[PDB]
Amino acid sequence: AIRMTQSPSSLSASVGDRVTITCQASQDIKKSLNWYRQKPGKAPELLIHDASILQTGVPSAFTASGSGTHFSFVINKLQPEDVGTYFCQEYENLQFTFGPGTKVEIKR
Amino acid sequence: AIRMTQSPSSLSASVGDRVTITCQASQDIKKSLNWYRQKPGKAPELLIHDASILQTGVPSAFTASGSGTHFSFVINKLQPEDVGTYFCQEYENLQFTFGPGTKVEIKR
Amino acid sequence: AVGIGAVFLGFLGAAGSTMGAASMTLTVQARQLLSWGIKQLQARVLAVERYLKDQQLLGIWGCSGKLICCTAVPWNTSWSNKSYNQIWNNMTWMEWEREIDNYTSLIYTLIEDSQNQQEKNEQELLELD
Amino acid sequence: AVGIGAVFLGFLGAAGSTMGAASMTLTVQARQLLSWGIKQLQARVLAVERYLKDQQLLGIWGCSGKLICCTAVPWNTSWSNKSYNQIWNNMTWMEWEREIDNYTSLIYTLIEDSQNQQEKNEQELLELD
Amino acid sequence: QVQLVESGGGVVQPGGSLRLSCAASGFAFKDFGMHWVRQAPGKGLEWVAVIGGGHGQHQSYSESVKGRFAITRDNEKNKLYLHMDRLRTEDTAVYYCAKDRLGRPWNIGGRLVYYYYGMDVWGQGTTVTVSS
Amino acid sequence: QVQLVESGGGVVQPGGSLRLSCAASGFAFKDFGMHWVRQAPGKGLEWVAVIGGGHGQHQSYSESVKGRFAITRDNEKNKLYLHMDRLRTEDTAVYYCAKDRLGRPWNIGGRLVYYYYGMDVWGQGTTVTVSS
Ligand SMILES: *[C@@H]1O[C@H](CO)[C@@H](O[C@@H]2O[C@H](CO)[C@@H](O[C@@H]3O[C@H](CO[C@H]4O[C@H](CO)[C@@H](O)[C@H](O)[C@@H]4O)[C@@H](O)[C@H](O[C@H]4O[C@H](CO)[C@@H](O)[C@H](O)[C@@H]4O[C@H]4O[C@H](CO)[C@@H](O)[C@H](O)[C@@H]4O)[C@@H]3O)[C@H](O)[C@H]2NC(C)=O)[C@H](O)[C@H]1NC(C)=O
Ligand SMILES: *[C@@H]1O[C@H](CO)[C@@H](O[C@@H]2O[C@H](CO)[C@@H](O[C@@H]3O[C@H](CO[C@H]4O[C@H](CO)[C@@H](O)[C@H](O)[C@@H]4O)[C@@H](O)[C@H](O[C@H]4O[C@H](CO)[C@@H](O)[C@H](O)[C@@H]4O[C@H]4O[C@H](CO)[C@@H](O)[C@H](O)[C@@H]4O)[C@@H]3O)[C@H](O)[C@H]2NC(C)=O)[C@H](O)[C@H]1NC(C)=O
Ligand SMILES: *[C@@H]1O[C@H](CO)[C@@H](O[C@@H]2O[C@H](CO)[C@@H](O[C@@H]3O[C@H](CO[C@H]4O[C@H](CO)[C@@H](O)[C@H](O)[C@@H]4O)[C@@H](O)[C@H](O[C@H]4O[C@H](CO)[C@@H](O)[C@H](O)[C@@H]4O)[C@@H]3O)[C@H](O)[C@H]2NC(C)=O)[C@H](O)[C@H]1NC(C)=O
Ligand SMILES: *[C@@H]1O[C@H](CO)[C@@H](O[C@@H]2O[C@H](CO)[C@@H](O[C@@H]3O[C@H](CO[C@H]4O[C@H](CO)[C@@H](O)[C@H](O)[C@@H]4O)[C@@H](O)[C@H](O[C@H]4O[C@H](CO)[C@@H](O)[C@H](O)[C@@H]4O)[C@@H]3O)[C@H](O)[C@H]2NC(C)=O)[C@H](O)[C@H]1NC(C)=O
Ligand SMILES: *[C@@H]1O[C@H](CO)[C@@H](O)[C@H](O)[C@H]1NC(C)=O
Ligand SMILES: *[C@@H]1O[C@H](CO)[C@@H](O)[C@H](O)[C@H]1NC(C)=O
Repeated sequence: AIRMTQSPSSLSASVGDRVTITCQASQDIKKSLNWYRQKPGKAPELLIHDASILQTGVPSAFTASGSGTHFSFVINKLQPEDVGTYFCQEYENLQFTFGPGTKVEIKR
Repeated sequence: AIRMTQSPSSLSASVGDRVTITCQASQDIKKSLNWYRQKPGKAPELLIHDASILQTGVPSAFTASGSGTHFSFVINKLQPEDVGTYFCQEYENLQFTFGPGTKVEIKR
Repeated sequence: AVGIGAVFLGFLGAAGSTMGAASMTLTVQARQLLSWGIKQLQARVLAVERYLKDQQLLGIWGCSGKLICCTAVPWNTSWSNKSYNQIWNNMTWMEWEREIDNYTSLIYTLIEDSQNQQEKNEQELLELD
Repeated sequence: AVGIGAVFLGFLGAAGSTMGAASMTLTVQARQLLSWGIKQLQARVLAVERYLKDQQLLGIWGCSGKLICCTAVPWNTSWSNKSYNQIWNNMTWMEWEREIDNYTSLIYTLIEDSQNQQEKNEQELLELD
Repeated sequence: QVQLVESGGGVVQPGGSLRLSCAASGFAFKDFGMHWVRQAPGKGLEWVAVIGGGHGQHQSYSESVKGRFAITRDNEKNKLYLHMDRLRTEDTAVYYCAKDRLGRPWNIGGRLVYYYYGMDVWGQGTTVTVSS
Repeated sequence: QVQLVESGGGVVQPGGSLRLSCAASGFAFKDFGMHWVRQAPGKGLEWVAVIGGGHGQHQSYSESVKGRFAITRDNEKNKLYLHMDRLRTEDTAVYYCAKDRLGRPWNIGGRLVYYYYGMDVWGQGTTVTVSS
C-alpha cells in the first residue's frame, strides 16, 4: 500500500465553519480510500468509503472527493460534536495503511 | 463549461512556506484545467496545463493535481516573486470559463 | 486489496458454488478424476470399466473430446421451469443434480433414442446424396 | 472543448489533407460528381460519356459498386519506395496523383492485361471443372 | 519573436462602437485559433470569444457578449479583430487577444472540427472605456 | 445486535506472550473476513493483519509484526484470535478486532480470492502492555 500523507497536522476553526483536510498519495491509488473519525475513548468511526460515499447511518454533514493521488475530506460545518482525529486510509493493497491522521478542534 | 470555484479568496503565507489553492467544479470536467498566474500590470501567465503539466519554460516551483471535480494548485515555496492571482480555468466546453481567482501574497 | 490463491481449484470445492463459477475448473476436476495385488487388480479393472462407461456415452452423444457439449434435445420445462440465469447464477452442482435426479435416465434416453438416431440416419442419407 | 461543422465535407476540401483522412468522404465526393438547348444537349451527352467511361473501367477491373477496391496487381516500388504509412498519413490526394502521374496508364494497363485477363480465363476453367 | 500589438482602444460613449485590431507575428497566425478575453477593473478575467484557425469556420461567444460583438480575422494582415458594437457601460474592460494551444481544423469523422485546449500566448491588451 | 467482546489483554514482560480473543455476534462471523489493528499511546492507528472469511485460507501481515504474531479463528466459538508471541516493548498498544466490508472467498478465475474493502465494524479493543 502507498504511503498516505495528511495536512495540516493541526486543523481548527470556529463552530459552523467549513473545514477541510488535505490527503495525498505518493502514487496513484485510483479510489481505494476510507475516511475514519476518532473521538477520545472511541475506536475510529468510518464516515466515508470509496473516497466519496457516506457509510449507512452517517448524516450528510461530510463530503469527500478526489481520485488518483489527491483527495480531500470536507466538514460542511464543524460542530463541537465533530471534534476528533480524521484518518485517510488506503486499501489498494493488503497493508491497508493508515495515514497520519489530522486533529480537528474548535478554536478558543 | 462548468462553473469553477476557488478557495480561500485571500491566501497568504511567509516566504518559503508551502501554499495551496483549492479549486473545484460543480460537475465532472475530467481533466480540462489550466492554471494561470497574474501579476500587477501583466496578463495572466500559464503555469500548468491539463491539470498537471508545467508549461515549457516554467520552473519546477509549482505542481497541481486532482481530477473529476477536485483540483489543487501547489506552490512549493512562496517567494515574493510568486505574488499574484492564480486562476482555475475550465476548457471542457467552448465557454472556457475562468474561476474567481485566488490572490496569493506575503504575510506582514 | 485482494488476496489470491495459487492457481486453481484444489479438488471439488466448487461443488457448493454456483454452476456458472464451478464450470471454470471442469478441466481440472475431470483430469483429476479420470486419472494385496489381487484386490488392487480387481480395483484396476473396475476403474477401467467406469472410465470406459463414461467414454462410451460421450462417444455416442457426440460429446467425445469435450467437457462441455451442446445437444439438440429441447429442455422440457416440466423438469424445471427456472430460467437460464435462475439456475446457473443461483444454484450449485450438488443442488442442481438433486433437483433433476429423477430425469437423468429420461434425458439420457432422449439423447440417444432421438438425436443420436437422427444424426446417424440423416448422416448416411446426406453422404449417399 | 471542440467546435464542429455540421455533417461532412462540403466539396473537395479534403483534397489537401492526407489521403487517409480524405478517404472518409469518398461517398460524398463521388455522389456529388456523378450526379441554349443544343449547347446543353451536347454537354449532357458528354457528361454521359464521361460517366460511362469510368463505369466501364470499374466494371472491367472488378470494382463496380465500390469506391474502394483491392486489386491483385503488386506495387512496383520503382514507382515510389514510400511505405504505406509514409504515403497515407503524410500525403494529400493532389500531391499523390502528381507523384505517380506518369504511371497511370502503366498500372491501368497492368490491371486489365494481367489480372482481368487471368480472372476471366481462370473463371471459365473453374466453372468447366 | 512572438509579439502581439494590441491597439484600437480608447474611450467611447454607451451606444457607440469601435473595433480592436491585434497585429501579431512570430507564429503561423493563419493556422492557429485565437481567443478574446477581457478583464474589468476589480474583476477577474472573463472569456469573450473564440475563432478557429484557417479561415475561422467556427466560433463561440460568451452569453455576456453574444449579439453585441463579432470576431473576424485577416490572414494576410495577421490581424485579429473584435467588432465592439452597441456597447454598454458594463463593457468597460481591458481586452486581450490570445492564441489557443492548438485551434486547428482537423479532418475527422468526415468533417472539420476545431480542437481547443485554452489560451497560452497573448499580449497585454488595451483599455476600452464605455462611459458618459 | 452486533457486539465485539475484546479481552485477553493485560501486562506482560518483553519476551513473554499472550493471546487475545475477540468474541462476536450479531453477524455471520464465519463468513466475513476480519482485521487486526492497534494504536499505541500518542500514535495513530496501525494496521496489523487480515484473515479471510470461511476458513481463512489467506492472510497478510504488516512488516512490523510478521514473524512475531499469528492470526487464527474459530467459526463455532465465533472468536477471532491474535497470538502475541516473543513480544517487545514496542508492541504496547490497544489492539482492536474488526470486520472487513466484505472479505469473501469469491470463486473467480478458477480460484478463490478474498476481496477486501477495509474495516467497517469493530469493538473498542483492549490494552496490552509490554514492559519491565
Ligand atoms: C475567406 O473567404 C471567405 C469567402 O468570402 C470569407 O468568408 C466570408 O466572410 C463574410 C464576412 O464575414 C461572410 O458574409 C456574411 O454572410 C452571412 C450569411 O448570410 C446568409 O446565410 C444565412 C444563413 O442563416 C441567412 O440567414 C442569410 O439570410 C443569408 O442567406 C451574412 O448574414 C453576414 O451579414 C452580416 O454581417 C455583415 C458584416 O459586414 C453585415 O454587413 C450584414 O449587414 C450582416 O450584419 C448582421 O450580422 C452581424 C453579425 O456579426 C451583426 O454584427 C450586424 O449588426 C447585423 O446584425 C455576412 O454577409 C461570408 O458568409 C463568408 N463566406 C463564407 C463562405 O464563410 C472569409 O472571411 C475569408 N477568410 C479570411 C481569413 O480572409
Ligand atoms: C478447518 O480445518 C482445517 C483443517 O484442519 C484447519 O486448518 C489447519 O490449521 C492448522 C493450524 O493452523 C494448520 O497447521 C499448520 O500447518 C503448517 C503446514 O506445514 C507444512 O507445510 C509447509 C509448507 O511450506 C511445510 O514447510 C512444512 O514443513 C509442513 O510440511 C505448519 O507449518 C504449522 O506449524 C506451525 O504452527 C503450529 C501452530 O500450533 C505450531 O505448533 C508449529 O510448531 C508451527 O509453528 C511455527 O509456525 C508458527 C506460524 O505462526 C509460529 O508462530 C511458530 O512460532 C513456529 O515458528 C501448522 O501445523 C493446518 O495446515 C491447517 N490445514 C489446512 C488444510 O489449511 C482450519 O483451522 C479449520 N478452520 C476453522 C475455522 O476452524
Ligand atoms: C489541412 O490538412 C492538414 C493535413 O496535415 C491538417 O492538419 C492535420 O490534420 C490531421 C487530421 O486531419 C491531424 O491529425 C491528428 O493528429 C493527432 C496527433 O497529435 C500529435 O502530434 C502533433 C504533431 O504536430 C502534435 O502537435 C500534437 O500535440 C500531438 O502530439 C492524432 O492524435 C489524431 O488522431 C485522432 O484520430 C484517431 C483516428 O483513429 C483517433 O483514434 C485519435 O484518438 C485521435 O482522435 C489525428 O491523427 C493533425 O494533427 C493536423 N496537423 C496539425 C499540425 O494540427 C489541417 O488541419 C488541414 N486544414 C484544414 C483547413 O482542415
Ligand atoms: C461458496 O459459494 C458462494 C456462492 O454463492 C460464494 O459466494 C459468492 O461467490 C460469487 C463468486 O463465486 C460472488 O459473485 C460476484 O458477485 C458480484 C456482485 O456483487 C454485488 O452483489 C452483492 C450481493 O450480496 C453485494 O454484496 C455487492 O456489494 C455487490 O452489490 C459480481 O459483481 C461479481 O462479478 C465478477 O465477475 C464478473 C465475471 O465476468 C466480472 O465481469 C465482474 O467485474 C466481477 O469481477 C461476481 O459475480 C458473490 O458475490 C459471492 N457472494 C457473496 C455474498 O459474497 C462463496 O464465497 C463461496 N465460498 C467459498 C468457500 O468460496
Ligand atoms: C436464488 O436467489 C435467492 C436470492 O435471495 C435466494 O434466496 C435463493 O436461495 C437462491 N436459490 C438457491 C438455489 O440458492
Ligand atoms: C512527411 O512528414 C514530414 C514530417 O516532418 C514532412 O516534413 C513532410 O513534408 C511530409 N511529406 C509530405 C508529403 O508533406
